[PDB]
Amino acid sequence: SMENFQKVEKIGEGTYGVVYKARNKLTGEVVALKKIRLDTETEGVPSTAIREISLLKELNHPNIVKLLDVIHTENKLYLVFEFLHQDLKKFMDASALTGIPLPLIKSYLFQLLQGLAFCHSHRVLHRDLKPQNLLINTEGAIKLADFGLARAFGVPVRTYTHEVVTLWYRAPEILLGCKYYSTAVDIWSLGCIFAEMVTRRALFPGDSEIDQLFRIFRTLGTPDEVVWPGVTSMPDYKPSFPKWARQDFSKVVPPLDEDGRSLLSQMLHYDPNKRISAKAALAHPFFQDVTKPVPHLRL
Amino acid sequence: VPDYHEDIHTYLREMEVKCKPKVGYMKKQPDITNSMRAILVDWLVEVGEEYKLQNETLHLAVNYIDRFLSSMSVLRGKLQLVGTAAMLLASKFEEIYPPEVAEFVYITDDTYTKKQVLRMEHLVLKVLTFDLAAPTVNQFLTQYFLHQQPANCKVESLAMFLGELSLIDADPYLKYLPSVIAAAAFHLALYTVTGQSWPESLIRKTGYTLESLKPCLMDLHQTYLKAPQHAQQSIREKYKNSKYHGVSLLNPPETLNL
Ligand SMILES: CNc1nc(C)c(-c2nc(Nc3cccc(N4CCCN(C(C)=O)CC4)c3)ncc2C#N)s1
Repeated sequence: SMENFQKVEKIGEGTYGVVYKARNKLTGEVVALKKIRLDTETEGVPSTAIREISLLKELNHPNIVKLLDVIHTENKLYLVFEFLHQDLKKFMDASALTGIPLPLIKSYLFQLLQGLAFCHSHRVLHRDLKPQNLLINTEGAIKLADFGLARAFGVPVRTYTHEVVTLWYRAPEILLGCKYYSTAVDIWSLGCIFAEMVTRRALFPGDSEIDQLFRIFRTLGTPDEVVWPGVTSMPDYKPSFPKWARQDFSKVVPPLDEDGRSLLSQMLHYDPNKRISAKAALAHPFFQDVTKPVPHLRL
Repeated sequence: VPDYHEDIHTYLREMEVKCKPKVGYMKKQPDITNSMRAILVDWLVEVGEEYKLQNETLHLAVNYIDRFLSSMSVLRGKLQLVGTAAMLLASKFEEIYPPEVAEFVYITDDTYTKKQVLRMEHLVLKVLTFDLAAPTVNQFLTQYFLHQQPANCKVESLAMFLGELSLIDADPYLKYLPSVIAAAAFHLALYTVTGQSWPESLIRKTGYTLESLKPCLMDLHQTYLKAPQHAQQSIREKYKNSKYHGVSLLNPPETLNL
C-alpha cells in the first residue's frame, strides 16, 4: 500500500514511467518508486511494464536491482525497487578530475558481468545497457536496472524487435539488420561501458545509425568475411562502406593494461559468435586481483 | 550451440514445475468442461492464425488460461473473456507487434466491451501474480530441434503440430509437463518422417528415455491417429499451410514399436 511510503523527491524518468525516492515509514527502508499511470491507457497495462515485472521477479541476484513489490492503486501501477544512490553516468561525470581508480573499474565490470551472466542464464536479454541504467551504492555494489526494454528469449532465438539498445551502445549486428541477435548484444554494450569507465567518454558517440557504424568501423576496422563470415550478406551491409584499417587496442583505450585490452577486444568482437560471453569473461585474467572497494567519492 | 543453452534448459525444467496448472481443476469447475475449454483453445488457434501471431504466444495464452482456471471458478459465459485477456497478455509479452486491444474486442464478435477486456487483463495479472514468463512445449521443442542430424523441416513442423494438438485436450494432457509433451512430440514427429527415434543426445540432456516418454507418447499417438475426427479442426487446418510444410497431411504411423 502507498500509505506506508513517504515520498522524498522525484528522481527522474525511467525508460517508461516516473521515478521517485521514498521511505517506508514502518521499516525505514528507502526505496525507489516507479509510477506507471494506467489512466492514460487506453491499451491496458503497457507491454514494457508487463515484461519488466514478470522478468525482474525471477531475477534475484546481488547485481540486479531488486523489485520489492508491485502496488496497484485506483488508476496507477507502482513498482517498488530497492534504492540505489546514483547512476554510473553521473558518477563518471563526477570523476572528471581524478578519473576512476582501476580497482573500482575492475570491480564494477566484474559485477556487471555477474549480473548479466545471471540474466542470460535465465534467458533474459536486457537490451539497454548504458551507464544511466547501471546503479551504484555507497558500499561498492553496481547493479543492472531498468528492464523496460528487456525480453525473455528462446533457444535458439527468433527475430525480435529491431529498434533496441541506445544508439551509442548498439551492437553492429543490430546496426546491420541481422534477422537474429542474442546475448552478444548486451556484451557489446558492456564493452562500450568498460571503455567509457576508463576514458569517461563514450567510445562510439554516433548521432545516426550510419554515423554509429562508421565510428565503430573507424576504430575496430571495417569488418570483412574473414573477421565476420556472413557480414557482406547482411541486410544493411553496403559494398560502398569505406574500408578502414583496424587499429591497435592500445590506441583505442591507451591507459588500459594488456589484460584489460585483451578482455575489451573480446567483448567488442564483430562476430557475435566469437564475442565473449559474460560467463566466460568472469574467468578472464583481468580480474585475477579484483576486490570490491567502496566508491572513492561521496555519493 | 548457443551459449547458456544448458543453463537455460535446466532453468526451464525448474520453472515448468512452478508454472504447472492444477491437473484436476476441471472437475472442480462447476460450470465449465473440457469440451468448452477445447472449443476455446481451438478458437485461440484461429485468432493466432488470423493475426499471424507466434506459436509461442498461443502456448503462453493456454498456460495463462489453465493457471487462471486452476484458482478462479468461472461461468461459461465468461470463459471467452478469460481467454481473450490471456491472449492479449501473451501478445504483449511475446510479440514484436501485439494486436491492439480494439482488435481483441472485435474478435469476440462484440460479446464483451473494451472495458471488460481491460479489467479482465488486470484480474488475470493479479491472479498469476505477474508471473508470465512460463516455459512452453514450444520452448522445449526448439531446443530439442538442435539435436537433429541433419535438421528436417517436416520433422520440426510435425513436432509443433503434435505439440499444439495437446493444447486442445486438458484430459489427458494437463497431466504432462511441457518438456515431456515436447519429448513425445519430437520423437513421434521424427519417427513419422524419418523412422528415427529420440536420440541418445537428448537422453543425456533431459534424462528422459523412450521408456519415460512412453505414457505421454501412447496418448499423443492416439490423439494423432484420431485428429481428423476431432470436433476441433483449427490446428489441422493451420498445419495444411505451406508455412508449416503441410505436415497435417502426413499419415500417422499405425504403430510405434515401443
Ligand atoms: C534509468 N531508469 C531507472 N529506473 C529506476 C527504477 C531507477 C532507480 N533509481 C534509483 N536511484 C537513483 C538513480 C539514479 C540517480 C539517482 N541520484 C539522482 C538524484 C536523486 N537521488 C536522491 C538521494 O534524491 C539520488 C541520486 C538515484 N534507485 C533504484 C532504481 C531502480 N530500479 S533508475
